[PDB]
Amino acid sequence: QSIDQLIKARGKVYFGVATDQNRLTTGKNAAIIQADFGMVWPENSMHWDATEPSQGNFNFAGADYLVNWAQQNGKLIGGGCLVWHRDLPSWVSSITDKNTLTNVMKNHITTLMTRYKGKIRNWDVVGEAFNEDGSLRQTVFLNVIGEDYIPIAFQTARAADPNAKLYIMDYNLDSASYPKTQAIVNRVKQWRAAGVPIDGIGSQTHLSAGQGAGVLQALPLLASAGTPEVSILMLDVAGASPTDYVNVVNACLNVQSCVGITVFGVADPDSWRASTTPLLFDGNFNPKPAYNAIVQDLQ
Ligand SMILES: O=[N+]([O-])c1ccc2nn[nH]c2c1
Repeated sequence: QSIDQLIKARGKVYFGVATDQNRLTTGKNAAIIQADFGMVWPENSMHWDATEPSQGNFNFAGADYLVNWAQQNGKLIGGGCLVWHRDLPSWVSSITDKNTLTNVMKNHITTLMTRYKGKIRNWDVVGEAFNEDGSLRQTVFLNVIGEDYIPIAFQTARAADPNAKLYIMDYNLDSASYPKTQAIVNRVKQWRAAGVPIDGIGSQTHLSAGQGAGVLQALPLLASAGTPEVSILMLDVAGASPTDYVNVVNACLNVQSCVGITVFGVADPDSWRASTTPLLFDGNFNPKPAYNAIVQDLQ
C-alpha cells in the first residue's frame, strides 16, 4: 500500500523521498517511488557544489534528469538547498566583499529557480543557519554580508518564482526544550513581521532510537512561528523502530500546517548511516515493519 496515497487521504500533501539519477537506474528505487511516494527531492544534484562549481558556470545535467523523471511520472518536486555552508566550493568561501558575495548569492538563487520556474513545489532556500545555542552560524554569508543575507535570499527567491513555497530548514529541531528549536521560532517570527517571505520551516529529522516521541511536542512549537507550512525533511531513524516512525507521522497529522514528510532515501544500504538501518526498506528492497506500521497508523 502507498503511504503517499494514505497520507493524502488524511488531508496532507505528500510522503516524499530523496533520490537522484543513479538511484533511479539501479536497485528497485524507481518502482518503489512510482508506487509509494508522491514527491522527489534531489539527494545531491541541486547543491551548490554540484550546480555552480565555478562562478556563473552552472552544471544542470543531474538536476534536469530528476525534474524530467518526476514530470513524466506525475510526482511533485522539491528543490535542494540554495544557500548553505556545507561543502561550499572554495571560490565562494574566499570572497570577502559584501557587494560581490550578495551578487553571487542572488545569481545562484535566481539561476536555479528560473530554470525550473513553475515546476518546483517548495525550495529550501536557506539551510543550517543556526548554531546549537540558537545564535546564527558564522558562515561566509553571515561573516561577509551580515544577518541580512537571510532576508535577501528569501526576497530574491520570491521574485524568481512566486509559485514556489520558500523554506528555511535546520536539524536538531526535534525537542521542544532544546535551545535551537525556540531560537528558529523567535527569528522566523521576527523575519515574517518584517515581511520576509518565509513560507515554511523544514525540520531535517535525523533521530536516534526513542526520539520520535519528542517530535510530538517540537513540531507544534515550530508551527507557532506562524509560517503557512511546516514539513519533516530528510527523515531517518536509527533502528527504524515502528514506534519512532509512527510518532513522527502522528506529529505531522496533529499539526494542521504540516504538509508532509520526506524520508532520506529508499533502502537501508543507500543511507548515509547504513549501519543503523534507519530507512523503511531493507537491503533486499522489502518493506520493513516500520513501513507497515505507518500504513496501519494512516488507516
Ligand atoms: O527532504 N529531503 O530528503 C531533502 C534532501 C535533500 C535536500 N537538499 N535540500 N533540501 C533537501 C531535502
